[PDB]
Amino acid sequence: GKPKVLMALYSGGKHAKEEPRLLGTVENELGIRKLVEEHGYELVTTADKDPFPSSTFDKNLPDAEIIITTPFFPAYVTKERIAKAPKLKLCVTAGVGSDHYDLNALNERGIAVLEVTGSNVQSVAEHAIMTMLILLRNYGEGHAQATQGTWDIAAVAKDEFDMEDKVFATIGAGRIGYRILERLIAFNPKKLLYYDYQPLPEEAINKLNAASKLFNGVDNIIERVENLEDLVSQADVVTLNCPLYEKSKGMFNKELISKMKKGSYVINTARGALTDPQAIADAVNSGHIAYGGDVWPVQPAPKDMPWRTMHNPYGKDYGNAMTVHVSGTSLDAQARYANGVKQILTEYFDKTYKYRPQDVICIDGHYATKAY
Ligand SMILES: NC(=O)C1=CN([C@@H]2O[C@H](COP(=O)(O)OP(=O)(O)OC[C@H]3O[C@@H](n4cnc5c(N)ncnc54)[C@H](O)[C@@H]3O)[C@@H](O)[C@H]2O)C=CC1
Repeated sequence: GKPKVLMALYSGGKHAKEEPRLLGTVENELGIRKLVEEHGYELVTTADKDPFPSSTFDKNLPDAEIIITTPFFPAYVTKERIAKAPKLKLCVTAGVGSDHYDLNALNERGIAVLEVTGSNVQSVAEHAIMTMLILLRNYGEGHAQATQGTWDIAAVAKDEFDMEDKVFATIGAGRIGYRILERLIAFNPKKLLYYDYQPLPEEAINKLNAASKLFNGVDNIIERVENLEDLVSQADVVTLNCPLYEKSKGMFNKELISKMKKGSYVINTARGALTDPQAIADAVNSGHIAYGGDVWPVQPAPKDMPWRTMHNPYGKDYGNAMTVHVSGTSLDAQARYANGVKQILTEYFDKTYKYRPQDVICIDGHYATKAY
């Protein structure tokens, strides 16, 4: 009877009653209901996004003009689902990361795909650093020892290392990847390596070196490596900070992992499909690497997903730092991307269409950025 805004968020349950700041939940609807109903649209919000095609999300596709998803609990907007939404015009991401859309299928229909770029770049950077510290310093066994009542110092320390004088390398030096490099300077790394299809800005290189000089009296800390297999070969820690597209899917396979040093570390706070998931679990279970991160290949992750029971040979709490996808949905980030979805909808409803250039991933049938 009215044009539909179709929104898929994660459930809040009792959590939403104890925290009004849980804006990114079904119960609170990002606080866009007043704006949506002010423009005569219907707002439908569900956490029921799986399975295809019997979910509430599927059953509201026919009349969906706007679809809002969130990457931490993403309704996968596939070719099949696009074909059932004949009046779809706009897809908004409550957050950053639009891998859960079939962007080429949306381009063939001339669909606009909008993110809130930057709303969690610092939130993810913190999560990557946190994961680096947790793995290198063996917080897993150190925290375990405290919880299970023991005091086996040697069991913790034997796999406990300092961040200092380690080689850190990022695959991707974008907004997030560079912010990790910044937060690594004061930890005094041996070297900071990076890999990107483009150079780091002139002026970004000097900023990092300026902090290395200031904090640690070391110049030339940042350095570009051109061969991916070289970059991982020299690194103690590698961070994935690139988006998921066809050429990057599966890039972290058995061949690349095994070209890293034993006892190295892999951090992936970007997208889970950047790895070969079984190759990661195998290398963790064999002790070749430690792995941590918050992004998974399919979200929600199956309960028998190998990453949930990954652990180095030393024990269950070694080399494992998985969390569910939460880094970009911190309470502070939720306020940012809730407001960014509101800005995007206001521009669309008022037919002004003067979206922030960074927010646009796809528009008028062309990928309007190199952010894939
Ligand atoms: N875990 C979370 O909560 C979130 C995760 N992400 C994910 O991480 C990605 C990082 O994006 P941002 O840094 O925010 O934006 P961005 O605009 O800087 O995009 C990432 C950058 O990485 C580089 N890059 C792209 N493809 C690459 C490849 N195949 N290999 C190496 N480098 C490559 C490019 O410089 C690109 O601009 C997002 O696209 C998203 O998939 C980002 C936001 C939230």
